[PDB]
Amino acid sequence: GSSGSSGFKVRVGEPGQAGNPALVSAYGTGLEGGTTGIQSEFFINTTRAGPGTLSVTIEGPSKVKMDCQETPEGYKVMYTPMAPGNYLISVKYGGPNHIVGSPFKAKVTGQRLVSPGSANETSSI
Repeated sequence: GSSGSSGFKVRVGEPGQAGNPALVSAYGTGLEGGTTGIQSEFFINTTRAGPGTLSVTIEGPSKVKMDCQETPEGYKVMYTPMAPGNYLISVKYGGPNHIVGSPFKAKVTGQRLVSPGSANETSSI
């Protein structure tokens, strides 16, 4: 009996790492939809791109408390909407060039929440 051999000899013809905004990926449960009253979060794949700087902006008819934490995988973003409507999430990296998939157009449903408030402060003027 006998057999043959098979290997692979190739040289690195690439720089390896290079400012690539496209490589940047985003996924989670917040992008799935807009849940008024629930806190959603999504991970930002920045391992292939690099430790480079990043930016995250959210628009809409009703502002939202945006949060950002330092993670070993990239950057975590948590936002909880209070009012329904059309929201937009921009993701920039390296420069003004946006990443693949963006902008993100998520639709938020479920009438606003109910809570005792709407109190006007004194000396409004």
